[PDB]
Amino acid sequence: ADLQDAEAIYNKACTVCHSMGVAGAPKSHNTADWEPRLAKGVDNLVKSVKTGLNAMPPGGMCTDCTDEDYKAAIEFMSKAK
Ligand code: HEC
Repeated sequence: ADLQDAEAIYNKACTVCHSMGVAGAPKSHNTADWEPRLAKGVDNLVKSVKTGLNAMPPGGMCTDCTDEDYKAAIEFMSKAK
């Protein structure tokens, strides 16, 4: 839609599952949900999201979304998933 704000990207996109924790989704704010992700790194997730997990659409429900906004959307929450 528009990647003018990393907040607006997660709050428009990662806002159906991760907001409340639906479809078994990992919480928008956690430490133990993010710990096992921050063990390997960060980008390891930006690839998974752009790829689409099982319950996730291929491309994190995005289209023209650049790593700057994508990573910023992940890092808004913490710095991993
Ligand atoms: C449902 C409609 C989802 C939307 C929209 C997004 N995500 Fe998601 N995510 C969802 C589920 C059910 C899960 C599975 C949890 C698991 O067991 O792996 C996830 C997982 C992720 C992960 C991986 C977490 C892990 O521990 O491996 C990441 C990195 C992640 N999701 C990021 C992410 C972002 C940034 C999204 C918006 C661009 C997004 N997800 C949308 C369900 C859904």
